[PDB]
Amino acid sequence: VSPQQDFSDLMKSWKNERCSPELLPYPHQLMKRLLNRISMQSQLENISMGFLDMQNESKLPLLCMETELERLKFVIRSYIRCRLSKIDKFSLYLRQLNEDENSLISLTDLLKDEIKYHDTHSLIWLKLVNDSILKYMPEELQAINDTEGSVNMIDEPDWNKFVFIHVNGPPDGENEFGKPCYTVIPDLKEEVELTIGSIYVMRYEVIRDLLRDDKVAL
Amino acid sequence: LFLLRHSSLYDSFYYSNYVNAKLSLWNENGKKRLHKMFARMGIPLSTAQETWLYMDHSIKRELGIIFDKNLDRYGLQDIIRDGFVRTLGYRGSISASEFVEALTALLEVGNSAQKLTNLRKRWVSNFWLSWDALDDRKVELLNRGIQLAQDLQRAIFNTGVAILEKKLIKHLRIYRLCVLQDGPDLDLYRNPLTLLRLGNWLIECCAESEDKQLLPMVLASIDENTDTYLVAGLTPRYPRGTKKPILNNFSMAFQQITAETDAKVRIDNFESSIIEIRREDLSPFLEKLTLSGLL
Amino acid sequence: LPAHLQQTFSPEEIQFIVENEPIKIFPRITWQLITTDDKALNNMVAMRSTEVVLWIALLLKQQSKCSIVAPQWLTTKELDRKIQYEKTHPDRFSELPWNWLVLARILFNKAKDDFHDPIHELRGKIQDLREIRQIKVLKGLKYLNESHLQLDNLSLLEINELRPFITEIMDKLREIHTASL
Amino acid sequence: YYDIDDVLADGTEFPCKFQYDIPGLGYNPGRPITKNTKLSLPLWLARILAIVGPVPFVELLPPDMFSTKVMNAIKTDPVALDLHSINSHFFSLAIKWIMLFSEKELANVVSELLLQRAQELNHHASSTSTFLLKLEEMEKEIYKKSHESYKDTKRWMFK
Amino acid sequence: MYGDLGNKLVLEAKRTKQLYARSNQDVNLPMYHEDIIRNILKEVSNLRKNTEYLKEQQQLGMLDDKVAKCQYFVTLLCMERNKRCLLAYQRLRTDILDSMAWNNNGLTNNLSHQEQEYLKEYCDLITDLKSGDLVDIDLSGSLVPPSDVFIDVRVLKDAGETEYGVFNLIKDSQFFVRQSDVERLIQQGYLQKI
Amino acid sequence: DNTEIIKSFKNFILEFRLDSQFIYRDQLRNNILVKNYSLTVNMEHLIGYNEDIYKKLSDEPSDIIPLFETAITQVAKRISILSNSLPTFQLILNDSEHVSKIVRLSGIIISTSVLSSRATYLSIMCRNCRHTTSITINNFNNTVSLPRSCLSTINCGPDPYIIIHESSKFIDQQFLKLQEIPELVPVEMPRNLTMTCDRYLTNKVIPGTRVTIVGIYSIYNSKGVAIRTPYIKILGIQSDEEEEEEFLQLSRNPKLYEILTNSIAPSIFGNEDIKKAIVCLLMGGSKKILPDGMRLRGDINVLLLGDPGTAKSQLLKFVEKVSPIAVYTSGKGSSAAGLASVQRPMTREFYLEGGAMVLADGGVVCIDEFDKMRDEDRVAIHEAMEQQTISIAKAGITTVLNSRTSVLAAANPIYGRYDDLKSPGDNIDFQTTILSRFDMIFIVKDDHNEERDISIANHVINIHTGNANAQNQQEENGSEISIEKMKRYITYCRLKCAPRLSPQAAEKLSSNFVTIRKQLLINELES
Amino acid sequence: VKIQPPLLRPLAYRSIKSDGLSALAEFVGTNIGAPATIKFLEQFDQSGVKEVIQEFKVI
Ligand SMILES: Nc1ncnc2c1ncn2[C@@H]1O[C@H](COP(=O)(O)OP(=O)(O)OP(O)(O)=S)[C@@H](O)[C@H]1O
Repeated sequence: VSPQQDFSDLMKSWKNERCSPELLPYPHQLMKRLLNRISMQSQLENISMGFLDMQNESKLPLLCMETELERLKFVIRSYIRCRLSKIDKFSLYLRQLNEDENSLISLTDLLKDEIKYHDTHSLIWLKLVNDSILKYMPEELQAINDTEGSVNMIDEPDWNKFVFIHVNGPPDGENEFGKPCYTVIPDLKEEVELTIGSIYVMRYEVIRDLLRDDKVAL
Repeated sequence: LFLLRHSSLYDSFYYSNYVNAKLSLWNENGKKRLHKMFARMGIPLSTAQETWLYMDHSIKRELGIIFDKNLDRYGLQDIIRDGFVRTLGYRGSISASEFVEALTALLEVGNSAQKLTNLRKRWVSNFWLSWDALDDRKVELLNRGIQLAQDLQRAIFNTGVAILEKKLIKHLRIYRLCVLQDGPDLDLYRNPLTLLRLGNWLIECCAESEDKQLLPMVLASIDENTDTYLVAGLTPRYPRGTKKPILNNFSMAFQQITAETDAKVRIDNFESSIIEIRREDLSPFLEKLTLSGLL
Repeated sequence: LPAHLQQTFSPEEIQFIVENEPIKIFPRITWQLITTDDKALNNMVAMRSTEVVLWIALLLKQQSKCSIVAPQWLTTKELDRKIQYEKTHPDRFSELPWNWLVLARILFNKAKDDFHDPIHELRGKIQDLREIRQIKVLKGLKYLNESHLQLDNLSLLEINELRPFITEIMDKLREIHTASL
Repeated sequence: YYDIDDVLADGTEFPCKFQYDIPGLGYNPGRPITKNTKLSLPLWLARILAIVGPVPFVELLPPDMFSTKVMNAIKTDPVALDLHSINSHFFSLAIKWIMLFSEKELANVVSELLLQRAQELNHHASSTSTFLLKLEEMEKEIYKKSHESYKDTKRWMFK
Repeated sequence: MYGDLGNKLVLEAKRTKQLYARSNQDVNLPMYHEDIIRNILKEVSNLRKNTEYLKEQQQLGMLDDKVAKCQYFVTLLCMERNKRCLLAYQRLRTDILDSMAWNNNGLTNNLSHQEQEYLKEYCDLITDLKSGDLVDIDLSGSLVPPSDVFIDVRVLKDAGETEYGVFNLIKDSQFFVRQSDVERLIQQGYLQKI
Repeated sequence: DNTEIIKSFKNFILEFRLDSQFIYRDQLRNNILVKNYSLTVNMEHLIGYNEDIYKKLSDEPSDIIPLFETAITQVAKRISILSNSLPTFQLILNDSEHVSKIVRLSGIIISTSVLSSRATYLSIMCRNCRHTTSITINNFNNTVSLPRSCLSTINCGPDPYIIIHESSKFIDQQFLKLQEIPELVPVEMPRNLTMTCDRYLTNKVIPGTRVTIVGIYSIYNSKGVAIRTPYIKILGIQSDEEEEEEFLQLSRNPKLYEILTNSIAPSIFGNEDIKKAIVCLLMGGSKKILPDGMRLRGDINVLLLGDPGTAKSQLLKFVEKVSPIAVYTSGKGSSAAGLASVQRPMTREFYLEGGAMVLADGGVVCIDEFDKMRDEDRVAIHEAMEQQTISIAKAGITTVLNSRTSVLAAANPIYGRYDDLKSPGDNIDFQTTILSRFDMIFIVKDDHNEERDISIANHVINIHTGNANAQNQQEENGSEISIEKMKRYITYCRLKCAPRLSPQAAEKLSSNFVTIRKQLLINELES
Repeated sequence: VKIQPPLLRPLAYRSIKSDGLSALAEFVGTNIGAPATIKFLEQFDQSGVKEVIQEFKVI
């Protein structure tokens, strides 16, 4: 809840966001409180407007404050626009994932602006593909989804792809078995394993649990 | 001497304004006299044509002693000066004078009434290229202007010889008067500064002095826009022999003649010395200039 | 949709990341930014060491209100022992501050005046050690196969630019291999 | 799929003869063509043509591009071999063919070839002559990305 | 020779990528070839008309032979192929416009009307999201991180001219100003040096 | 001493630093990974570096070449570790007063030689005691030779050393020969010299270019009056991505056809159909490599038969100046220009020298005086433009060679303008099959138009005097900035595009050839 | 048409209710200057402000 750590986690989650190939839980519990706090300080400009009134000095933190405001605002702009982009590419499969019962639905936890842009964009998109090519819509071809073969609208839940990762985790003072460091896992091959000081690139799937656990940096 | 570091000592004198009238470079008589100066210097003609960078070290170190031992014959004894030289290290030193000439050259090249104003707009457009040119690190653009300065000085001295053959000067007692009504490469003459230095190049040439009574020169040119004929004032240059507070004359005379009927006259030029006038009306303007002469 | 990189971070973006680094300074003065994380502090005594984030120091240096202390780790003799350790370690990429590249680029822009003769001295050293590090990356890079990649110690900048290559290749290897089953 | 390479990959014609009689030649006015007629056919159609039966509809004759002369030739000196004339889509194509046929040996072969190609392609990447022209599509795209990465990096050093 | 029109169009798309590569991004898509699309439609229409014809005749003279089902299975794939080409084509065709909708908004005529319809609804939709944040975003621009804080910009054919104060835009006059107002004027191309 | 110079240049590459950037170490770090095995140094930057170094290079070049080769290879070994077989590099830089000195110059290439080879590193052997040493060499232009002692003592004497050929190393050698410039001082016969090339400079320029060569004017002795032939060793030959950006910009403007017809002959007013056909000649059509046993032809042909005074001569000269490779010939009778060469003589060997169509394979051939020409080797020209296949079945050789040329004609009918007042044929006395084997036939007429006459008058006076047409600089600011620009553009244009016609346009030509053949039926059968 | 209302608001500010200022910002929003928007806005009871801000054939 500390602004220092909030900002730390802000840049943290931004990096995590941009590195991750596919969607992550929406942090409204945090995103909201920050969007409000920034609007508070943002309005808080008032001392600058009241400063012209004293005329019938040190503006350094003033513009520094303003600077960091817009600066952090940049960070969040990239963050949100990036999420939007990812959704645009994953839109068919994410809605199909919404159709399925298990595990976690799209909704708001994992995903408000997003869902609106998602459904609306997909809507007009369907109007754009529909009015153009599907008119001219053969009976079997009427469906826009996996037939199967080959395939479509199933892409791209690939967790197997390699990506850079960095071992970092909360210290006991658990899974640290020694001698140097933690932890122990491919399906067809064994553990390598890991050390907190060096990045080991491997399959994004095996480390997914750790990203949910926040046990490995990206 | 001009364009010292980036050009041949030969071309340096060849295009030298100071050396010009004293040696009468336009005429053939002083040509051999110039080679005679090199014969005193013991320098091969081919050695003079090489770039300053590749000339031998001996020729470098001995240059000033040779100058001291030769140039005095032609009365050039007062030349050597202790002027400052910048050290930017690795790309080589340049005297402030040369960089000045190159930057001003960059100002003049390297770029009904709507066309003239459009061209005026283009002159202001060339200013920012110069303001940008003031930095040390941006050398790429600077070398272009450095070389174009040579292209100008070439055209200056060329047209100069052309003027020397026809002798269009009216050696009057009141003031000398001239006009260039036609000639090749008149586009370069649009800039007042072209004619400023051009006039200066003439003023020292026609009168060294060359006693007596230094006199002002008149100059003008026009191509289109209905006889614009920019006429800029010009003043004599003494060869070190401000002896008197003379300064200028023309501002009062321009006020007297512009106070008359002043038909088609345009004082649009920011500098008081230059004015646009119709040739039809320039002739009486001259008549009124001769008399009543304010000087 | 910026599209760039999109996988890599832009160099200027990683510069934006390194902005977060705290550093010691020597202010000319002898505040209470409400924004986010500084929270500190009372007016500092002149020529006294105080830790502050990088970009604010850049500001104060632009107004020349602070005297930046040079980082103690950056000393030519230390880079000499690093290069020594490098000639004897064909595999290990040992010590790097990890952000040092961009630092040195920035410190030589302005902070250059405080250091004692860095000119034509450490600049060569950092370059020399840089390139020998790059090639040692290449020597370990020829060994590349799934599933392990030795990431050991490197400055984040070079890791970022080399990212598209290895990242896009290894996927092909894994795919063809596992797929063959 | 939506990747340009997919339709591009399935576009190449493969000479695989069918096991049965085929009325309605899609390529002539027989009308039915007798069984075992070898004809080049696009990977997309021919890929699953024999998948349906349980006897397959197509013999799936071995590719000429995958000839032992080709495969050992590539096993010899990868740096000089020119993939651009023969296919030119090779890794992205061979993976599809090898999925259909499911052989483990040549996969293990081609992978090393790709590794050395990578080595070499990254060596030209730092900043030719004629080799730079023969590279397959995927490696070309990666080369563009790598080039801008380093150009911009050194440019990022100064201005 | 058969799915050939698809090859030409997919190829044109492929070239259009490289046409857009550096480029500078001046990308003005040449045209929508609907004539070739018509040819696709004529071939599919003929194909499925014969297909439905044999599908009806299957109860009388074909007698549902096993080999007869193959041609249906063939044309179905071919249909998907055609579809696939147009889908991907349009998806990229759409994508590039979408990019052009983002970058310069900001803050043609030759292309097919359906695109402009989608475009106008897309831009209206993105303005709806701009209305939602109220953050502020300003999400379509401000791509480069700021520093530090002031910059010197020169006018690009703008005179002109206002936000917070009227600065009296004057042609060919360079200033020294903070990034803020510059960000708005650069969207109109009115400023040149950065 | 010896190593101090090596230390000075290692202290040059490693310890030079201009404002925020070091340049030469980056040059070498780029070149090794590229597999260059070479290095380029701007001598003007070297003069910019120090003063004593340059005069030292100025005094003895033959002695200071190896310190560069050593400084090249010692830095190259650190990056070589960073990169087995690695030789020493070669640096490439760019009369009584000229013996063996650093002089740059310029000329034209007369004739090259065949890639030859000297040796670089070599080991010898004593054939009796089995004593082996090894010597590496660089300056192959006399100084040292093989000794005549077993050297184990330091009697097998005299020279027992046998060159081990299985464990030697070699480089390549070129040996050009250069010819003086045809514009200045031939007030004579052309003179020539002898060149000699080193490692990476080999096989670089096909002869005909106008080039500059930096060199060393040294002296050798081979074939009591001290007659020695002099020569110039070649160091740094220089020849004749962003441009692609402006190329694509120039490709799509719909006014390109006209702006190119504002680029060919600014000195010549009128004759716009000719002025247009030159545009199409400098580009070259398609090239078909069919299953058919032959391939077809791409370049085109230009004729200018007509009345004298037209200055079609000036036009054909400027055609030669625009294309990168082309042969201009003025008539059948020269002072010195030939056309399959037959050379019979030293060593009593027959060898093939050259000619003219051989230089212009894939270029432009200009033939003036089409009717002033003999029938002595005309047959080679009657075939070179149609099947591209020159056969030789003489005493020396029996080959079939290639000739990808394009011929440009400029004739004169008999009696000038009266040839069109009689029957419209009556021009070539032999037959019309040569013209049928050409492409374009133009007839230049001469009709009085007083306004056209005054315009052609004052247009040409303005060309001579007062540089009125010569305004071109603002035109450069607005159209066709250079001729050399047009040349670089044609080089880029020929090998990149792969043109072919379009299927919807083919039926138009099929319906048009019918109309032309019908046109000939109308003028022929009724007449 | 593209505009930024946060930039627009302090200009409009030179008390005024948010509803009136926002309403006029929205309505005047279609009209745009280069900008000239300042010239039209300066030209402008609540009723008077509201009215002031507002400012089948044959071929
Ligand atoms: N516009 C022009 N028209 C014609 N001649 C010109 C023109 N400008 C300059 N000339 C000169 O006038 C000469 C006229 O002769 P040409 O035009 O060469 O006649 P010709 O028809 O070539 O006779 P040839 O060379 O034996 S076919 C040229 O060679 C030039 O020297």
